[PDB]
Amino acid sequence: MADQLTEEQIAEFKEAFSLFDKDGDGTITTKELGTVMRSLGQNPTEAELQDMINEVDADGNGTIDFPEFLTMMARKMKDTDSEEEIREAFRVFDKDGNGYISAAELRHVMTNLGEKLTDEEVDEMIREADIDGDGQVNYEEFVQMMTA
Amino acid sequence: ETTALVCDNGSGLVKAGFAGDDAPRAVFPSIVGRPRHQGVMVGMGQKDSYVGDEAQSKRGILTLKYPIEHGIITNWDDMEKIWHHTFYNELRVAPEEHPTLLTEAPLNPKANREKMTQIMFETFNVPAMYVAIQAVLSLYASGRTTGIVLDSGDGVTHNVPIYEGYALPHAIMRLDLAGRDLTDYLMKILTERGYSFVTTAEREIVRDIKEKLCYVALDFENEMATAASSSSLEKSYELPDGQVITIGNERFRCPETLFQPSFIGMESAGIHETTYNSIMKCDIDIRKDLYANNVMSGGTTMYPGIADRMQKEITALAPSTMKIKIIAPPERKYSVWIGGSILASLSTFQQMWITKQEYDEAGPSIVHRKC
Amino acid sequence: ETTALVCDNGSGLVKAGFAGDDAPRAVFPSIVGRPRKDSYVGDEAQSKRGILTLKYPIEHGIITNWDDMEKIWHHTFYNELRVAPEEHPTLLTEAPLNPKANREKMTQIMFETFNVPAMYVAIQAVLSLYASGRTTGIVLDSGDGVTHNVPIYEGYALPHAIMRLDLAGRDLTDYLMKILTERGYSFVTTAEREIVRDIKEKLCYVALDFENEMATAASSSSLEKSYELPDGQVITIGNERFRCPETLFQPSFIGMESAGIHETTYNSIMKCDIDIRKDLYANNVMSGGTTMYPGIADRMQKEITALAPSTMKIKIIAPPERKYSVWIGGSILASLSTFQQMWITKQEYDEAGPSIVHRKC
Amino acid sequence: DETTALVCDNGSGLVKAGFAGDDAPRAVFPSIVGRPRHQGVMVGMGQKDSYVGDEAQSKRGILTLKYPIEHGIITNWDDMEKIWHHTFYNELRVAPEEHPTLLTEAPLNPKANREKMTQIMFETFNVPAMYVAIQAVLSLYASGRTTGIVLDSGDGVTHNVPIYEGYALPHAIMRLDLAGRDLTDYLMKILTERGYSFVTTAEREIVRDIKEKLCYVALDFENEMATAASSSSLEKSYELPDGQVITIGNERFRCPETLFQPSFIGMESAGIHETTYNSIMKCDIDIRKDLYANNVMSGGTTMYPGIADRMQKEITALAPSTMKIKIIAPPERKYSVWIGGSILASLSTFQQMWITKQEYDEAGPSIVHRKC
Amino acid sequence: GVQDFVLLENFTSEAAFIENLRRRFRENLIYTYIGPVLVSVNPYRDLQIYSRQHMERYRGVSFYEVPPHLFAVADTVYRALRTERRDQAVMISGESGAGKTEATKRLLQFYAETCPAPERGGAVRDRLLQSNPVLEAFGNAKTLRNDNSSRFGKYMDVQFDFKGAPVGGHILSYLLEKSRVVHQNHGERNFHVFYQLLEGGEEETLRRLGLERNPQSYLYLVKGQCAKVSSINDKSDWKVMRKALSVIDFTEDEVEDLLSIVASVLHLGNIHFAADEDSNAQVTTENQLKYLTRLLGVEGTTLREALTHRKIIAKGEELLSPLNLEQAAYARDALAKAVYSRTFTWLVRKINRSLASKDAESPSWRSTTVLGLLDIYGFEVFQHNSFEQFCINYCNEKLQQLFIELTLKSEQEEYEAEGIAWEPVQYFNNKIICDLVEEKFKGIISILDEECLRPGEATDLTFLEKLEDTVKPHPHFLTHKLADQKTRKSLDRGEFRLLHYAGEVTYSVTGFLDKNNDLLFRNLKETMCSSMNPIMAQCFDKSELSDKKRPETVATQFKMSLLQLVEILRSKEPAYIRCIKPNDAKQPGRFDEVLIRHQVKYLGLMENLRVRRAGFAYRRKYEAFLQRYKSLCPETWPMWAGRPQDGVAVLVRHLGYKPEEYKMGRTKIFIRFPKTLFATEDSLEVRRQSLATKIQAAWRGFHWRQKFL
Ligand SMILES: Nc1ncnc2c1ncn2[C@@H]1O[C@H](COP(=O)(O)OP(=O)(O)O)[C@@H](O)[C@H]1O
Ligand SMILES: Nc1ncnc2c1ncn2[C@@H]1O[C@H](COP(=O)(O)OP(=O)(O)O)[C@@H](O)[C@H]1O
Ligand SMILES: Nc1ncnc2c1ncn2[C@@H]1O[C@H](COP(=O)(O)OP(=O)(O)O)[C@@H](O)[C@H]1O
Ligand SMILES: [Mg+2]
Ligand SMILES: [Mg+2]
Ligand SMILES: [Mg+2]
Repeated sequence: MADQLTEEQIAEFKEAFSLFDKDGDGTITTKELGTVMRSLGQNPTEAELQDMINEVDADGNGTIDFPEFLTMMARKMKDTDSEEEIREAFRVFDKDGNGYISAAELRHVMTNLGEKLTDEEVDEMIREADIDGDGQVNYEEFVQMMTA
Repeated sequence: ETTALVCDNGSGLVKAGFAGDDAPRAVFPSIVGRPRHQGVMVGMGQKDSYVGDEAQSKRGILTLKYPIEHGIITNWDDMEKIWHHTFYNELRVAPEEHPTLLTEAPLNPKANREKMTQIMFETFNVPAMYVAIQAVLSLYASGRTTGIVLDSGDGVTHNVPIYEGYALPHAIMRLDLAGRDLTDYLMKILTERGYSFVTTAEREIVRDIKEKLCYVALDFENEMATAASSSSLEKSYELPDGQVITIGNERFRCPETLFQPSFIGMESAGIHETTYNSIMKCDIDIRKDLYANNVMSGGTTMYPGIADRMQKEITALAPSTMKIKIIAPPERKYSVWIGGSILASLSTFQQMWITKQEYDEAGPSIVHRKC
Repeated sequence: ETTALVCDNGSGLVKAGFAGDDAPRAVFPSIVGRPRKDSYVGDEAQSKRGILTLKYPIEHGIITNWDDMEKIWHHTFYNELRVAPEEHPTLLTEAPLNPKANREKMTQIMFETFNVPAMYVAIQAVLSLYASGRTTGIVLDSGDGVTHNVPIYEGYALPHAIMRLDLAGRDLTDYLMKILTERGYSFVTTAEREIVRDIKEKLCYVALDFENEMATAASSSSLEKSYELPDGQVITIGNERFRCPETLFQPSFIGMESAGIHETTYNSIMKCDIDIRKDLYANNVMSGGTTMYPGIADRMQKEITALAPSTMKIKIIAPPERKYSVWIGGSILASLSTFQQMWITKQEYDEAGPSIVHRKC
Repeated sequence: DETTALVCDNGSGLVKAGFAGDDAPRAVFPSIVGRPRHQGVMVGMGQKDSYVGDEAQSKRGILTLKYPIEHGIITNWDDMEKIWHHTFYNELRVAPEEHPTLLTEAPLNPKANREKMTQIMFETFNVPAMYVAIQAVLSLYASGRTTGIVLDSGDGVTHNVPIYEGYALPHAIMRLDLAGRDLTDYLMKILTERGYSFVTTAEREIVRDIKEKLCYVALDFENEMATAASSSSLEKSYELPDGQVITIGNERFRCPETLFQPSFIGMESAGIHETTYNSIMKCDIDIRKDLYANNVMSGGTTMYPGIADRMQKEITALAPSTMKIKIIAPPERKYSVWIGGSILASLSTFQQMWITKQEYDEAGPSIVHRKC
Repeated sequence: GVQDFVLLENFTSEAAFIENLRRRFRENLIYTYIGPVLVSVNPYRDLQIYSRQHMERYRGVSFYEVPPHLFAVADTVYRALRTERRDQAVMISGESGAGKTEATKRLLQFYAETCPAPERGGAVRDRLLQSNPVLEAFGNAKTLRNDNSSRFGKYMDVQFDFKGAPVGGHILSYLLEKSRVVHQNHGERNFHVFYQLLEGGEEETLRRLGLERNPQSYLYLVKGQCAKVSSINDKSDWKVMRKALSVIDFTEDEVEDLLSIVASVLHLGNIHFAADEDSNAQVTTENQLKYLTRLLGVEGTTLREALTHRKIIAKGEELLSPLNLEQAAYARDALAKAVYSRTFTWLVRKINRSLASKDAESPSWRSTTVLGLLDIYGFEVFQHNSFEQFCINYCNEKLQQLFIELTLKSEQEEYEAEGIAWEPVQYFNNKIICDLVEEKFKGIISILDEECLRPGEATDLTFLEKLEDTVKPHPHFLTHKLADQKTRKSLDRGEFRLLHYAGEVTYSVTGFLDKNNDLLFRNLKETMCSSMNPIMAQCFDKSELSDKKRPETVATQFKMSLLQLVEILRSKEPAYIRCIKPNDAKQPGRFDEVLIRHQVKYLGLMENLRVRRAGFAYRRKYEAFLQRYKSLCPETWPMWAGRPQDGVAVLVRHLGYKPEEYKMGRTKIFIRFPKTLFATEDSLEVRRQSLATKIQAAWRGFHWRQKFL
């Protein structure tokens, strides 16, 4: 409806999907749809992935096929979040508006709010969000890094 | 705090306090004083009027007035100042808390009780009040159920015979001669030595001379002959400016007016005859006991020798077998007070007070049914 | 600013200042002098008096020359106090039993010549009680022109008991000019009258017993004193020192019929009610410059002790500042918060005309 | 005259003296002794120690003038003997040793004042017989009335004596120590308001003449004040002895108003209208009506124009509306005490009332209190 | 609980104000605002809130952004002194023991540690604070309410240059309660120095002065009957006080001159007058004068005369007029009050000249600006109130008048500047009750000034009778005479009641005339400016004898000096700190609501809240409001392409605000009910879930490509 995938883009998505398909059955695990999408650098939420899986886990077998993966890819590609939007989302958590947030307050907003980061995801984030060792993140440079 | 107030609204002295006291807490002249002269010092705190001891202290700049004359209240706007001063300045009470016992003479105008009653309930908001008769209260102070009371105030002399707690209201006698008439006559007779007293302030100086120097002669014509023939009866008095008065027969001429009212030009019989005529107007079976119980009260009975002359004169009027006694207690100036503190403490008399409920039901005519 | 002005328009000296002050700023003789400028006022008139005729526009507390009195009020405001009177309410003073036209013409000149915003005229002896701290007492005020007695009790004047005597410091100065001719000294001109006033102010006193000081002065020179005249000639004076002030106690030396100041005081006390007199005897207040003689409070006490009953205590309040109690009392009165409702304002003068002083003062 | 009584109204202001049975006093003069203030300088004249009455008024510029009577009381007895000697020797020209003498007095006087009049008449003047009549009782003999209330006012006393059918009611007798000399002293005070200063005892006699000529009683005092504030129609003028003209206005009714308003001279007393009404209200049953209709006025301070119309108004305002208030104020009322004293001293039934010198020898000066 | 009281939903409720104080204080949040004002409740603890990490947190951000702290006011007032360059005041207010001295020390610690010349700033702090025992000894006293209440207004500048470096300071003292020197109420002592000298003094020190250590030996120490109390150690306090004089560069001979003034004040109160036969006063006792001629350094024949004569000067003649016993007692007491308040003015000058700039501070020097702390006594209600409470409570009335005027003016001028129609607030008008005290010929002070001046036997009850007659129909005045029968039970004879902003206060009139008289005649001043004592020769000066006015009464001098403190405070930019003592036991954690209710009322915090709230709870520039809240309205997110005002205008439709809940000004949005603001920040709290969700999804879409492939 709103946008349509090109045959070359479908082939690039099939090439990336092939690493998770591996044996050639043409299908990925229901816990693994987010992994194959994030391998292409997409930003799906866990609530979006639950709303996706609810329409394709219709008869079990723990898995989803390439046609329904490509359909759910074409659903997410309509209105993806921007560099300016993720930079402004940190700017709303910034208490002073000066461009810096503390590692302790980042750990708070990543784990007291919904869709929580795991301790693996937080400590490896903080390890490079602490850019020059003062315990604060320059979130504008961190978004210029994270959007690569 | 709900103790009964008692006011003896005498003609010349307010005497006021609480029931169950032995003596009045407030005793002050029943006068209002208004400035006679031009107020010249600015910021002085001068007043439209002064009351009681304030007026008696400032006399030389004031016209003094008594709102009561002959035991009748003649100036209600000033009598309200005296009652307001009694409660608010002298006793330091709210009258709205205390049932108030008032006094008056017998044979008074009915409008005097009604207007006392109205002022107490509509101006002073008392919870209850009563109007007792002065000479009846004077038997309570004596501890007697029987006797004839001579009460002599500043305005009125009255005789009330009582037998076993029953007054004989037809035998009550009233004589509108008392201590103010004796003061106005002492002002007349003092001009014979050339001492002129004429202002309402000088009337208080002549009152103080009358109180300190006068006495009642046991035989007036013998004391007149004693004064005509010696200086032995003469006494000096020093006036407020240090001038020294001396008086002689004027010391017993003034009090003798009670025994001879013709010195004022009055036709009436003297206080001895008025007592005997009041006894003789009673029933024969009660007279023996009345003669043995002549109770004298009020400040005009305070003269030296008056209980001796009054006994002598009644003994000559009454039968030679009768046992005439005169009760002249040292406190007799306060027997109407002491009687009012007794007849306000009594438990059997707490039903007698006119309540504001009964005054609201009946209007001011309630005193004629209750008192 | 705009605080009240206070003037004691005395017969002999103007005392002028502001209601806030301890004492008057301007004190000068109430004189206009003219040659023999077209005229000189006050201290300039005394400074030049050898070439002038000196006239006093007040005689016996009554203003007798109104064109000269405007010169004195103009000199008071614009030369001596240095004010515009249009900015200041003005308290003036007067003797008790003056002509009514004297107040009305004071009042008109304040509102029409000086454009004063409000004014009041107060009785001099009434003001003298405020400086004395008292609301009861009889005041003997005595200045250059008038001696007056005002009895007051509990802050009420007894106006029937007010006594006036047209004998004070100028009549004594003119009597000293007369009795000094007996020793051979002739003082005649209006400038020589001011020299004789300066002698009266320095040499005279009141004898405690006149016949005994007369016997003293007749038997020794121990009472004789000396005065250097302005050209360096020397007066000697003796008997004349207490002969002159005796005229307050024996007015017959002027040829007057009146009772002395001691009798005139007692006659006021005895016109008051019996109850008032004891407190008046304990509060005889003396004020004005002719009460300044050495020995006059002792003589007044002796003489009123002899007239009064022997049980009465006579006290005579003769303060060191006697000469200024009228002005000091005017400063107090014009400072009272209660008095500010009692001024005559130009709005009331514009309705009532000059007649307003008899309603207000 | 050979054997007649003498009648001598020794008032505070004037001696009025004559024989009984005459219509009017033969000698009327000021009750004054005058003594010189100054020293005499031509040692070439008969100059007296003192001058009396009309001698003293002619001399008064050089004299100090003193009245021996003040408020009806003889305050100086040497000056009163000089006045009685003048009255007999100079004025009447009689030996008082040959004539019984009727004297007069205010009521409520000091008893010593009658005793010293008595002692001086019998010891000094050797009078054969003497009496002291009350002054307001005399003005009824002059009126031809047994009943009336009498207002008498002289130089020193105003008094109010009610008499019914020949009986005086002595408890109802009112006395007011306010009359002609008080009104003169208040006119001297009032005159200061225009700058006319009168202070000597001779100037008191100049102001006494101003009061006698120019003053009157206001019928409504506030309407006269309003009339004097708004016009010169009430102003009159007076040439003084040295040719200076006084002009005077409301001062000429403010002086007499002190009779109706004693507070003007600082007194607490009720006015002469209230004092008259209060003296009637001290009286008996039938007698109040007859006092209102016989309200007699006497003595010199009742001589102001309009004072009977003012008195009739003020007493009509106090008394009931059915009473006939009627004021008796004859033209001769200035002499009514002397005229009535002439009648008393002439009556056949009065001739036993005199104190004879035999009765004064039996009992001393205190005889007056039994006889008078 | 809510940080700024203008966000309180029921802002008209005293109980909802006190409940939010209790809720915050239970939570250890000891600070709150009321607009720009700070409220502080004493923690009775060394809370770590004053440490360096909080100074660097609060330096650079205003009262309208960072949560309540003393250092938010401190920063706000300092950056005003850098930015506007108008001079500043902070007023510290509330009860003694409410933390005013701790607030003063921590404001001076912030202005030492956070400013560009910390050695000179730390020196001016130490010279301000090491002067405390001296100022407290000469200027605090025991009252019925506290053992160490300040009885003067104490002003303390730090003086800054164009560079924002402290060059110096100042001390100024206002409105010292000098009636205390000569009279005390029951249960109160005089100023602390006297009892400290008598109990702490050395043998030669006491022996050279009046030497009897028992304080009941002196009349001016014992009128309050309170000399010994176990809570105060006068001996120990004097050993700290005497060392503060040494440390503040009083040379030993200046301290001996100063002790000689303190002992002179003790001796003056022991002078007894007898009457002459003329009722004029004569000094009976030579034994006080034997010392006063040494300790004041004046000739005894001259002092005998000055204590017993008033001098007039007219036409150049000078006239000694004698005093009656009442005037000679008032003249002895006027000299003691004057000599003591002047040696205190001299102490403050001698301290203040040690704080002055060492560099020339004079043209062509660039600029200088002062930041002040004012600490003046709070409102004062006791078991019995009297002339000094009347003056203190008049002072606080007049400061509440200034404060509510400036608050109301500040809200009106904001609504006018932003183009909002001023919705009318009706508030207690302090003008009416100041006019009752001070109006020139009809206020209480003028009626009292008349009663000390007017002739005759004037009395405290005569002064009350004149208030009853002249104030009469006024709505904020009452007495037992003017009272109805119901209120007449509560209010006695010889007392008047004023309705103040802090409620009704009842003053007993006894001693109003004795305490208001200040008869320092020119004769006493002329005697004292002739003194051999080096302190007194600086305190009384020959130029003061040029004044021809009568002596002004204490209430007149207090009115005039308070009007001068008010015109000083209108000239400066004021900030306000208002201090609450949470219990009378000096106890941590305990919130004594009954005592806090009195303080919240005495401080006038409800009238402040009312006048500050006015039409709308909250307002903010659209530039800041839109950046906070645009995430709720996708058409404005992440950036709005239009004007901020129009971005807010669409956002408040998206949030669903009703047309009566908000208004739009020139640059500020106004929000009427804090319901709307809280429902918006709560909508933002549930929207932070989406913002974290977006960051977590963006992180997982990056982090997966870091740990794999
Ligand atoms: N010692 C006394 N001797 C004679 N009369 C006295 C004496 N003491 C008081 N009085 C007179 O008694 C009168 C007051 O008596 P009181 O019974 O109190 O009168 P009232 O009840 O009418 O007020 C006054 O006229 C007073 O002068
Ligand atoms: N020391 C003195 N001794 C005697 N007379 C004095 C003395 N000082 C002033 N006077 C006299 O006092 C009179 C002035 O008194 P004052 O009160 O100033 O009068 P006024 O108010 O009328 O101007 C003058 O006659 C003057 O000579
Ligand atoms: N025509 C008059 N108008 C007013 N007063 C008058 C008149 N004639 C006389 N008098 C005054 O009345 C008094 C004289 O009254 P009189 O009865 O003769 O006095 P007294 O009885 O004392 O001798 C004097 O004060 C006098 O001045
Ligand atoms: Mg009685
Ligand atoms: Mg003068
Ligand atoms: Mg006559």
